Amino acid sequence: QKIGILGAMREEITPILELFGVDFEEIPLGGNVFHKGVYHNKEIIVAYSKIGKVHSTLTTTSMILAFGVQKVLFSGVAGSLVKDLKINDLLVATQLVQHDVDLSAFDHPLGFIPESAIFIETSGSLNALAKKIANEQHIALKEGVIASGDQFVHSKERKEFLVSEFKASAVEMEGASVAFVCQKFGVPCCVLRSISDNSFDEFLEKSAHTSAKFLKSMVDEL
Amino acid sequence: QKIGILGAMREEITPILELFGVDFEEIPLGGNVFHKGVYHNKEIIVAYSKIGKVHSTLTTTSMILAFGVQKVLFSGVAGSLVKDLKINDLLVATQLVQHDVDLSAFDHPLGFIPESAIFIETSGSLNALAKKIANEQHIALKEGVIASGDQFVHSKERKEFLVSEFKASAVEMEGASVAFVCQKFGVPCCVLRSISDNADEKAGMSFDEFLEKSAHTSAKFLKSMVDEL
Repeated sequence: QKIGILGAMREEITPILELFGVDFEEIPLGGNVFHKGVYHNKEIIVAYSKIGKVHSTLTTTSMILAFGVQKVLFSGVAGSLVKDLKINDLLVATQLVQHDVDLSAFDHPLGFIPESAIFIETSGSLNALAKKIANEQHIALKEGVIASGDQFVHSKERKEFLVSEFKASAVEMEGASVAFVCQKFGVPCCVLRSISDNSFDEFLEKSAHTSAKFLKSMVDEL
Repeated sequence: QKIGILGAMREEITPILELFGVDFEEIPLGGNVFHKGVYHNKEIIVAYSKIGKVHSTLTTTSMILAFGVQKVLFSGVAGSLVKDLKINDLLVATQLVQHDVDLSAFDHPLGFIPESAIFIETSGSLNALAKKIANEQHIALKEGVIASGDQFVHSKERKEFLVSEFKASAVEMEGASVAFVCQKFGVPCCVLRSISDNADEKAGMSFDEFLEKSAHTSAKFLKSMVDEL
């Protein structure tokens, strides 16, 4: 019943809270703010992830430990790595990878850490729900691997590495760490991304509002 | 009180559990196992995070939120970036940076993330305690900057960058994230490392050879600190 909602764009949080139309208590924790509301007999906890893998790991672990969320939906933007994945497309992550993990000094494959795995899994059930919602709304939902790392990726060389090494379709900075924490705690997680590059501000205000609606649509089925 | 004691790898906490010599209850949570014991009217919670920034951020958050630790002492091994830090030498990190953070595309300095800072500080009180113990026990203890990132550094070129960009004295993969989480929760943190390698082309070999001894060196020092708390 307890549902966590994370946005990688801080600008999306208010649209989300407003759309749900219930009272949210602001609860400070670990230098972030978590918004707690009750919506149709569910606790809904909403937060901005903050930027990068340490911030987003902290936020997600805090959300799970302090509030006991049982499912997590994570919205945000991503850069495309493939020609067919265009600006404004919606992408659900089937798997994620931390693209900047490198223990090659010990002859490990890139992306791999001992006692872990290169690829991070996401929720089949939630992904199918996102697909159901997109289908109903006649939105094309694309699926693929999302690569995340603490660098903003822009060079052709690095983009080609992401595609060749990890078969990544898109890249951003928080998805993998959030999905990772959820996996460690046995919490179903869905990572959804609007493709923002292949006006930024104009793109964002529109994208943030449609994302809020999409997330609520999912929660209304949960 | 409750004290959290963290390493990144099993080899880094084995000597810790042995040195304390008490019974530990094993408690699973979030993919970690926490070892909970009582040592001279202190509750100690010991775990290894597994390697890297996400692992260590997660485990530190668990120590604080789930186990209520009031201080965190991190013990383990690191690569030296300076000639005065030799294999087995001890360093206490007074500032730490995430050396692999790069938002330069947004015209931010390297290491910087919005709402944060390039350098994170550790506990003045605990660092002072470390320095006093080292002096009293005739142990060399350097104080300096540790750079942390999700790559195990093993190249002269990267070492030079770390020194020139961040004035780092040593490099590893968890310190900055642990110290960051502690700061966000107002929990004193001390990061101690013993040198296992020179972060160069032979770093993997040196690490394999010296992990056990260096891990022990840091662990024994951490124990001496807890004995003073």
